[PDB]
Amino acid sequence: SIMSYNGGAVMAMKGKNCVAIAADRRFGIQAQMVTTDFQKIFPMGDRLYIGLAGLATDVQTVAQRLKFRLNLYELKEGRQIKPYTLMSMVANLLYEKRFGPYYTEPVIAGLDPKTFKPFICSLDLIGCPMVTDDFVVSGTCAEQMYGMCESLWEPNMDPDHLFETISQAMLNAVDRDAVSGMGVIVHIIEKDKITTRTLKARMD
Amino acid sequence: TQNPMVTGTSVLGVKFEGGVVIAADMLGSYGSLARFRNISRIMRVNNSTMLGASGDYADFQYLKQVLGQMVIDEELLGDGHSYSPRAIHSWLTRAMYSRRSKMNPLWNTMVIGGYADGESFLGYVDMLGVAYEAPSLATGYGAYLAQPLLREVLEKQPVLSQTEARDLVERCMRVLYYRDARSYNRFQIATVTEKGVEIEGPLSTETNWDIAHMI
Amino acid sequence: TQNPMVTGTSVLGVKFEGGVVIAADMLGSYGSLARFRNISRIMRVNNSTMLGASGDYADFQYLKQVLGQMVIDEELLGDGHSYSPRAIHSWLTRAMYSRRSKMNPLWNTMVIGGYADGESFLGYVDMLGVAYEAPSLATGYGAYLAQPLLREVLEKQPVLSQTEARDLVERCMRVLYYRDARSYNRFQIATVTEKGVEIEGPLSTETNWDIAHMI
Amino acid sequence: TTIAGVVYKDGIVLGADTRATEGMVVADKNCSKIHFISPNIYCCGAGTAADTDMTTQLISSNLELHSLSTGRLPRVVTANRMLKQMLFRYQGYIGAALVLGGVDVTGPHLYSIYPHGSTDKLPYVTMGSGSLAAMAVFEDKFRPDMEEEEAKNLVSEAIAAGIFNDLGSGSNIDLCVISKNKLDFLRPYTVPNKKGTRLGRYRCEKGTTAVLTEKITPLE
Amino acid sequence: MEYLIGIQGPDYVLVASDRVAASNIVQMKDDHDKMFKMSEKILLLCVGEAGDTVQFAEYIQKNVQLYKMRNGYELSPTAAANFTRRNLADCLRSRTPYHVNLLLAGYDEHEGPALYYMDYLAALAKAPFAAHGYGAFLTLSILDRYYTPTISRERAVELLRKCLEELQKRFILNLPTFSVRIIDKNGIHDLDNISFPKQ
Amino acid sequence: MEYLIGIQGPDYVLVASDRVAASNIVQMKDDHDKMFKMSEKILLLCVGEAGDTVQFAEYIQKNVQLYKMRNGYELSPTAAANFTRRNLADCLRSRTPYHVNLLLAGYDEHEGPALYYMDYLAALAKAPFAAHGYGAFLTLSILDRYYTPTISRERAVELLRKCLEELQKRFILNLPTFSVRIIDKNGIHDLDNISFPKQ
Amino acid sequence: RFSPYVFNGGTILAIAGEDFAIVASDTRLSEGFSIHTRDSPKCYKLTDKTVIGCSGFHGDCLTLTKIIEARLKMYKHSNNKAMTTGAIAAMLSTILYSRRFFPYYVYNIIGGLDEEGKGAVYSFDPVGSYQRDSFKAGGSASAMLQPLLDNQVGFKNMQNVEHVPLSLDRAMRLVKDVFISAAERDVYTGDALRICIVTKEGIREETVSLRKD
Amino acid sequence: TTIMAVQFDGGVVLGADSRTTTGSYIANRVTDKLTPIHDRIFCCRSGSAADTQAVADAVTYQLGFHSIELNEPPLVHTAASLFKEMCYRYREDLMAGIIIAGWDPQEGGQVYSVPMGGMMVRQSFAIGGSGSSYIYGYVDATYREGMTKEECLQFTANALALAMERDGSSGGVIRLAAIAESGVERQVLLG
Amino acid sequence: TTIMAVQFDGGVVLGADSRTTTGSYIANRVTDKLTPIHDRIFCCRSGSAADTQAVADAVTYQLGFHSIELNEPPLVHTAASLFKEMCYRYREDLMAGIIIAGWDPQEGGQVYSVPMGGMMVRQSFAIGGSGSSYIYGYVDATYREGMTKEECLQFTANALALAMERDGSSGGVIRLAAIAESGVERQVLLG
Amino acid sequence: TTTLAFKFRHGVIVAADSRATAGAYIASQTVKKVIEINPYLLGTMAGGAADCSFWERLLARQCRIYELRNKERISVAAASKLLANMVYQYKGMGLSMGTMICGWDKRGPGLYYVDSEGNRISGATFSVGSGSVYAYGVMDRGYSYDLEVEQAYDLARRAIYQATYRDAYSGGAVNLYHVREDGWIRVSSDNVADLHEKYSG
Repeated sequence: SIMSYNGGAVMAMKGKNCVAIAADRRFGIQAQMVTTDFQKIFPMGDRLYIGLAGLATDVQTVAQRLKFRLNLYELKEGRQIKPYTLMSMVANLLYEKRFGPYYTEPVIAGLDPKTFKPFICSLDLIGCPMVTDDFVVSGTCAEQMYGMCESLWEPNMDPDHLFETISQAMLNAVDRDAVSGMGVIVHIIEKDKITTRTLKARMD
Repeated sequence: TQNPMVTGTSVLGVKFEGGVVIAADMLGSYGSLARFRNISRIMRVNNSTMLGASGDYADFQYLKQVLGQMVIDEELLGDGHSYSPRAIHSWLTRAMYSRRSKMNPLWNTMVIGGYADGESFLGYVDMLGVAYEAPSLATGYGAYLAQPLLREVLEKQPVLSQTEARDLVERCMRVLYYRDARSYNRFQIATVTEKGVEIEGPLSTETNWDIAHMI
Repeated sequence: TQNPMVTGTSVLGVKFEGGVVIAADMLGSYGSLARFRNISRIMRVNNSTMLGASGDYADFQYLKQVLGQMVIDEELLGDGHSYSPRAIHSWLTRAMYSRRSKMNPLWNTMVIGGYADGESFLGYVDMLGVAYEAPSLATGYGAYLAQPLLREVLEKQPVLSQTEARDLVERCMRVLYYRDARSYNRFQIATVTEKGVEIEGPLSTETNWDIAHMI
Repeated sequence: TTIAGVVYKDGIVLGADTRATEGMVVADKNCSKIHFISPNIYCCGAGTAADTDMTTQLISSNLELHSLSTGRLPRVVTANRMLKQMLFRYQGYIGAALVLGGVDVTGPHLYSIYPHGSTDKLPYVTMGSGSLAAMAVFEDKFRPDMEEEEAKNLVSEAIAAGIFNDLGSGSNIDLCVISKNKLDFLRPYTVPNKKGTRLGRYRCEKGTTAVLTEKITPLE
Repeated sequence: MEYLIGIQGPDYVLVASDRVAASNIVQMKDDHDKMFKMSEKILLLCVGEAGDTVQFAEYIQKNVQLYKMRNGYELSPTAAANFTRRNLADCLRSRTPYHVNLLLAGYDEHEGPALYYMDYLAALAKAPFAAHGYGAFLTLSILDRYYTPTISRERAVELLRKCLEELQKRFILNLPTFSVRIIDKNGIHDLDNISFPKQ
Repeated sequence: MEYLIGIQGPDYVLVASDRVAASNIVQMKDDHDKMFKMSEKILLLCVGEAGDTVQFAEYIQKNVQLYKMRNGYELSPTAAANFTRRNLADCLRSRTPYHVNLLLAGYDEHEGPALYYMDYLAALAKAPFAAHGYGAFLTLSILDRYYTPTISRERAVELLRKCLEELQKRFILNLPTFSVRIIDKNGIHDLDNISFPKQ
Repeated sequence: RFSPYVFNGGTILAIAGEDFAIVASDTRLSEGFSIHTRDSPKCYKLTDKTVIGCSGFHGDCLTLTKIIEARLKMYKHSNNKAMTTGAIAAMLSTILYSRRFFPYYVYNIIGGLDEEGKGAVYSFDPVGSYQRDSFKAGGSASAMLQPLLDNQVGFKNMQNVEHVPLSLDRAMRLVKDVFISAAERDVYTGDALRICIVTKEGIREETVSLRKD
Repeated sequence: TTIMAVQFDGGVVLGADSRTTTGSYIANRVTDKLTPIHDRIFCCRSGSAADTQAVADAVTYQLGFHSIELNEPPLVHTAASLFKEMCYRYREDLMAGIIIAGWDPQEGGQVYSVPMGGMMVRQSFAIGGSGSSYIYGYVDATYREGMTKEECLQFTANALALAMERDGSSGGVIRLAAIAESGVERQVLLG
Repeated sequence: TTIMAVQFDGGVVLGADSRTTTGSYIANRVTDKLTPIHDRIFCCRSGSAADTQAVADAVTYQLGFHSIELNEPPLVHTAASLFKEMCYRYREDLMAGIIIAGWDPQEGGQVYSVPMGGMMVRQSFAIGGSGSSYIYGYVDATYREGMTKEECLQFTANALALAMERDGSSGGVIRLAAIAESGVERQVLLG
Repeated sequence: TTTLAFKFRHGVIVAADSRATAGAYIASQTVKKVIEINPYLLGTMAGGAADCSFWERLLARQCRIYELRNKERISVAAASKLLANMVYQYKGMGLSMGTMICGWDKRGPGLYYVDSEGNRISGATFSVGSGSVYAYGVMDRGYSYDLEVEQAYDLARRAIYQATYRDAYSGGAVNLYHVREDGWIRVSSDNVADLHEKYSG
C-alpha cells in the first residue's frame, strides 16, 4: 500500500505507573533500505513522546508542524501541555487535510503533568482518536503486534517486565515482518527518569 | 445539458411568396414514454419573427424567457425600432456558440422564421453553432425524411403559394406520423405574413392503412 | 446463468421435534416489477425430503425436472430403497460445484428439509457449492432479518413443537413482509413429518400500521 | 456498529455497540459512540468515525452558542436543520450515519440521518452495519407508549441480537436515557462475554533480551 | 537513470557524478556537469526530470546565495538540507509537482563533513553513503562490503576506482566518464576526471 | 534491441553480431553467441524474444540438416530464405506467434553471395546491407556514406571498425565485444573478436 | 458479474510434537458480515495417524476432502496398505498443481505421524508447494498466531532460555491460550474449538467452547 | 411490441400491435407479430425479431413432426415445453417474449408465457413487450373472471388501444385472433 | 415513490405512497411525501430525498418571504416558477419529482408538474415516481372531466392502491390531501 | 529471495537463502530452496515455489527415465534442454520460474540457466532473485577461476550475507552446497545473525 511504501511499526504499551514506546529503525524505499537511524519517535516537551509510522515525508512534515503549534501554545501559556490537549491538537491538524490527507498513523505516549498518570492513544489518517489502557499499535504490520500484545500483557506491570514484554513483542513481530526491520529503539519513561535502550535485533 | 431528459422531435418550415409557414407537433416524450402529450413548441415572437425548436424543452423555455425579455425591452425603448429576424438569428447563434464553448451544451435544434420588410427569412440554429439560411428547413429526422419532398418541389417549382405550402406541410407531417416513433397525431401550424403572426389550432392527420390487408 | 432475470426471495426453514417446517412466498419479481405474483417455489419430493429455492426460477424448474427424474428412476428400481435427504444434499452440492466449475453458475439458493429414520434434516446449498447443515436456515435477506429470531429462540430453547415453529415462521414472514421490497402478502407453508409431506395453502399475514398515525 | 433509538411514554432510550474495527481487525473494544450535543439532546454515529465526531462537535458548538445567546432550552429540529443543511452542503462526500434525539418543550423527538441528508422523524430507528438485527427485534416487539424498563429491556435485547449477529461488540452495550427531567448515561451496562483466564504464565524474565545501548536522563 | 555517488569520510565528503546527458537513444552530451556549488563548503547533485534539474539549480543555489549575501555568513549543511526538503515537500502537493532525486554534501566548522540524502518524495536522511537509480544497487553491494568509517581519502579514491571497474562490467548503460569532487577543511577541490578505456 | 550488421561484398558477406545476453538491468552473459551455422555456406542470425530465438534456431537448423541428409546436398541460400519466411508466415496467424528478426547470409556456387533480411512480419528482402535494433538506426547511415559495391574485404573490415567506433560514442547500451564472421568460396571463416576500449 | 471465489475465513493450527501432532480449528463458517453456522469442523480424520485441515473457500474444501478420500481408497484397494503422511502430502501437492490454471483457494495443513511414529506437520499453499515444519497457522488468523509460536515453540528471539521438549498437555494449554487470544481480536474466529490429537493409539477429539460473539 | 393473450370459457383471445422498430425509425409499419404453428395453436413474439422467428420455425418443425407421429391433435403444454427447452438451453444470446396460446380438445383454452429468462408458467392473461407495462397496470383492474368472447375482444381492444396510444414504440394497427373449439377467427382493427 | 395529483372544480386532490427505500431495503416504512410550503399550497416529491428536502426548504423560505412582502396570498404559479428556476439552475446534480398543487383565490385549484428535466407545465392530472407508469397507463382511461371531491378521492384511492400493489418500491400506506377554498383535509387510509 | 551459482576449478558452488514471503508477510524462514534433483544434479527455487518445485520434480522424473533407459548418467545441457522444452509450452499463461541447473558433465563442470521466458543460457557466474544484483556485485568483486575451497565458501557466504543485509525479501538460514566431480555435497547451513556477529567485527 501507500502505507507500505517505507514500512513502519510503532508500539506503545501502558504499564503500572509508567509507559513505554518503541519503534523500528529501518528506512528505505519499497524493498531497498537506506539507513538504520531514522527517527520516528519525537520528544514533545518533557515526559511526553509521540510515535509516527507510515509515509516518512508526512512523518517529518507533521512532526515539524506539530512542533510549530506546540511551541506557540507553550509560549502563549507558560504551562506545559496535557496529553488530551495534544490529542485534540493532532486530530485537528489531521482533519484540516480531510480530503488532502497525510499518510501516517500517529501514536501519543506520555504521562500526567501533575500526577504520574500514564496515557496512551492512537489516531487514524483523518483524525479519529482512540484511548485504551493496554496497548496501541500502528504501521504496516498490525496483526502480529495485536496477537503478541494480547498474548503477553498484564494489567499491573513493574517497569522491568514492561520493558521485557514490549521487547519480546517488538522483536518477534518485526522478525515476522518483511518491509520493516533492522533494529529496534525502545523508550521507557517514568516520573523519575527517562530510559532509552536499543535492542540486538536480527539484521536480516 | 449533458443528457436531454424530455425531447421534442422534428420541426418543419418553408418559405412561400410573402410569408413563411412553420409547423411542429405537441409531444413531450421522455425516453420512449409519451409523458407530456399536450405542449406548445412554437413561440410567437412580436409581429415578424417566430421560433420553433426541438430537443430539451426546458432549454426552450429558458430561451423563450430570455427572448421575450429582450423583445419587450426593445418595444419599451419606444424608438420605433424592432429586431429583424436575422438579428435574432445572429444573437441566438452567438448565444449557442458561447454556451457550447464552455463545455456545457444547450440541447436544442432551432428554426427561426420571420417576415420583415417584404423579404421572407427562414433561419436554422444548431446546438454546435452551425447556422445558415435555407428556403426549406427540416430538423432531426425531418432532414432524413421530409427534406427530399421539400427539395423535390422547390426544384420543380422555386416559388409557391400559401395553400400549396400548407398542404405540403400537411403531407410531410403525415409522413412523419407514418414512420417516426417520436411523432404524434396532433400538431399546430404557424404562419407569418405581413399581416402578422398566426398560430393555428392543434390539427390532426388522416392516415391510410390499406396495406395491412395484405399479408 | 450470468444475469438473473426472474428471482424469488428469502426462504425460511426450521427443524422441530420430529419434523421440519419450510415456508416461502409466491412472487416472481423481475427487476422491480412483481410480474408473477402466483407461483409455487417449493417442490414436494416423494415422501421424506422437500426443496425450496430462490434466485432464477428457470433453474429451479430445471432442477425440479432433474430431481423428479432421479426420484422416479429409483422408485422404479422397485428395490424398496429411496434417497436420504442428505444424499439429495450431496448430489445437489456436487451438481452446483460442477456448474460453477465450468463458469456457468446456477443463480440459486436452495433449502433442503427432510425427516427420515427418526432424525430430522435441514440442508443448505449455495450457488458457490457452499453447503452445510444447520438447525435454522434463512436465505437472501432472511439471514440478515429473520435469522436473529431463529438464533434468539433456539438458544432460549433448543427443541420446539410444530405449533411453536409454525407460529415463529408466521411472525418471521410477517416481518419480511414489513421491510423487504421483494416481498408479497401471500405465502405457503410446507411441513414434513413421518406421516408424509404436506403443503399448506396460500396463506397471508396480519399487518399493523398504527405507527403511521404518529408524525 | 449498531445504534438504535426508541421513544417510550416520556422520552428516548439510546444504545450503541463499541467495537471500532479498522478493516478486518478488532482495533478497539470500548469507543464512545454516544456523543454529547446538549443537556437535552444527544447523538449517535455510524460509518466513518472521525467525520461523525467532528460534525457532531461542530454542531454541538453552534447549538451551545445559540442556546447561551438565547437563554433557554434548545430545540431538536434546529439540530436537525443544521445537520441536514451541512451534510447537503458537503454533497454526500462526508459519510456520517447519525441518530438524533432529545426532549424539547414539545417533548421527545427522534431523528434518523443518512449521509446524503435525508432525515426522518420515526418512533424507532436502527443505523449501522448490523442494524438489521435490531430492526428485527424492534419490528417484532414494539408497541406504542411503553414503560421505562420495558423500553430498556427492548433496546438491550435489540443490540444484543446485533452482537449475536456479525460486527457487534465485545462491549457492555452502552445505554442512554433522556427524560423530561432526568438525564442518565450508562457505560458498563451489561457484560455478557467474560474473557477466559490465562492457562500459562508466559512471563518474560528480567534479562531475556540483549541490550545494545542504554541511556538514562533524569528529570524533575 | 544514471547515478552520482556520495561517500562520507572522516573529514571529507567524496562525491562523484557522471558526464552523460543522453536522450532515449543517443548520447547528446558526453561532458555534462551536474555539480552545483552552493557556497564555499556545500555542494549539491541532482538526478531526475531534466526540466526540473535546472529549476532546482536556480531556486536552491540562488536562494542560498541570497541568504549568504543577506546575513553575512554561510549556512550549515543541515539547514540547507532542511530548506530543500521543505521546498520539495511543499511543491509536491500542487498542480506542478517536482520529481528529482537529490543528495547533499556539506562541511561545517563544528559538525565537520556532512552527507544528506533526498528522494522524489522529499525525505531527509543522514547516511554514510547513498544510492539512486540502478548504479544504486551495483555500487551499494561493493560499497557496503568495503566501508570503514576510519578510511583515508586515498583508500576512498581507490575504492571508487574499484567500484567503477565493477560498474563498467555489468550494466546495460554506457557511462564513460565520471567527474569527482572532494570537500575538506578548505573547500571544494576538483580531482581529475575519471574515465576508463574498457577493453 | 541489441545489434547485428549485414554487409555484402562482390564475393563475400560480412556479418557481425554482438556477444550480449542482458536481462532488463544487468548483462547476464558477455560471451553469448547468436550465430547458427546452417550448412557449409549458409549462416543464420536471430534477434527477438529470446525464448523464441532458440526454438526457431532448433527448427530451422535441424530441418536444413535433414534436407542435407535426405537429398544429399546443400541448399541454396534463396530456397532456405523462402523456407524461413514461409515458416514465419505460417506461425504468425496462430495462437502461438514468434517475434524474431532475422537475416540470412549464404553463398552459392552459381549465384555467389547473397544477403537476406527478415522482420517480425515475415518479409523477404535482398539487401546490400541491413541491421536490426537501434544500432541499425545509426549504422545504416554510418555505412551508407561509404558503400561501394566493388569493395575489398579489408576496406569492409576497416569500415566496420569505423562504424563500431561511431556506435560506441552516442549510444546508451553498452555493447563491448562483437564477433565477426565472413563467407567465401571456401566456407565460413571467423575473424577475431572485435572489442574496443572506450576512453 | 459472477465471481468464482469468496472468502469464508477460518483458522487452522498444527503443532508437531515428539510423538504427537495436535491439530485444532474453530467451527465457524461466515460470509462477509454474516454468520452461516457455528458448527463446521475444519479438521478431518483420514487414517488412524493422519488428520487434515482445510480452510479458505469452503466448497473447494469439501471437494478436495472428498477427492482425497477417494484417492486414499484407491491406494488402499490397490496396494493393500495405508499411505504414509508424506505420500499424502505429495499426492495433495500433485492435486493442487493439477488444478494450476484454475486454483483452489484453500489453505491446507496435514498433521500426523511418520513411519517412525514421530510428529509431522506438512504445510501448503494454494498453488501446491509444501514443506515439513514444526508448527503452522493457516487461514485468516495466521499473522496473529505465528509470532507467539515463534516465541514459545521456537524459543526464538530469546536469551539464556534452554530448550525443553514440548510436552502434550503444555501444548494443550498453549492451544487454548492462542485460540482465546486470537478470538479476542479476529472477526473470523470463535464459538467453539475442535482439537484433534494423533497418538500412537488413535485419534482423540475434544470440544472446547469460546466466546459467543 | 405490446402483445397480450387472454383465455375465457370457450377458447382464448390474442392480440398485438405491429410496428417493428429499430432505434427511433420504424422499419415496418404493419407486421404479423402472431404466428401460426399448428392449426389450433398460436404464439406471439417480442424482443428481437430474427431470433424469435428462428425459434418459432424450429418449434413448428419439431411440433408438427411430433403431432404427425402421434396421429393426434397435440397439446398446448407440449409446445410450451418445447419453447421452454429451446429458450433455456442456449439462452445467453436471445431476447424472446414468447406467449403460447391455443384451444385444446383435452384441456380447453390455455395461455402460457415464456419471458426472457426461460421460465414457464400458465396464466389466465398475459402481457409482453416493452410497451406492455401500462395495460399491465390496469389489466388487474379491468378484468373480471368469467368473460364472454366479445367482452374479451373489447377488453383487449381497449388495452392495446391505450398501449398503442401511450407507448412511443407501440402504435400502428391492431391484430386480434379468436381460437376456440370451432375455428380460427382472425381480424384486424384499425382507426 | 408514487405520487398523484388531481384537480377538480373546487380545488385539487393529492396523494402518495410512503415506503422510502434504499436498494432493496426499506429504510422508512411511512414517510410524509407531501410537503406544505404555504397554507394553501403543497408539493409532493420523488426521486432522491435530500435533494427535494433542501429544495423544499429553500422554496419555503423564498415564497414565505415574498408572500409576507406582498402582504397577500401567493400564487401557485409563483411556486411553480421558483421550483422551475431552482431545478433548472442545478439540473446537473438534482433528481426531483416535484408536483406543485394547491387552491388559489384568483385561479382556483391548479396543478403544475416538474420532472427531472426542469420543465414546467400545467395539467389536469399528474403522476410521479418510478412506479407511476401503470396508473399512468389507465389514468387516461378512468378519468372523467368534471369530477367531484369524493370521485377524486376514490379515483386517487384506486390509483395509489394499484400502484402500491403492483410496484415493488411502492407500498406502505395511503396519504391524501384535500385543498379547496375552505380548508386543508388530510387523512391516511388503507384498502 | 536471492540465489547464486558460479563454477570454478574445483567444481561448482551453489548457495541460497531460505526466506519465502507472501507479499509483505513472511511465510517461513527455513524454505529449503535448492531442490535436490539427483545424486548428481541440483535445481533451485527462483521465483514462485510450486512452479520451480513441480517442474524440477518432473525433470528429475525424466532424467531417471533416461538413465534407466540408457544405463548412463545424463548430461547437464540435456537436462536444461528438457526443462526449457517442458516450460516453453505454457508461454504467456503465467508461469513464474527462473531456476538454475547445476551438475557435473563428461565435459566437466556444467552451469546453465533456464527461465520461464526460455532464456536457456550457460555462463560462468549467475545470480537470480530480487537482491540478485547485490550478489552480482560482491561476487564479481571476489570472482576468479583459480580460487580455493575456503575462499569460494567465504565468497559465497559473504555474498548471501550482504544480499540479505541490503534487500528485505531475503533472509533465513544460508544454505551452502558444493558440487564435485563425483557428486554434490552440503557444506553448511548458517544463520544470518551468526554471520553478522562473525563478520561485523
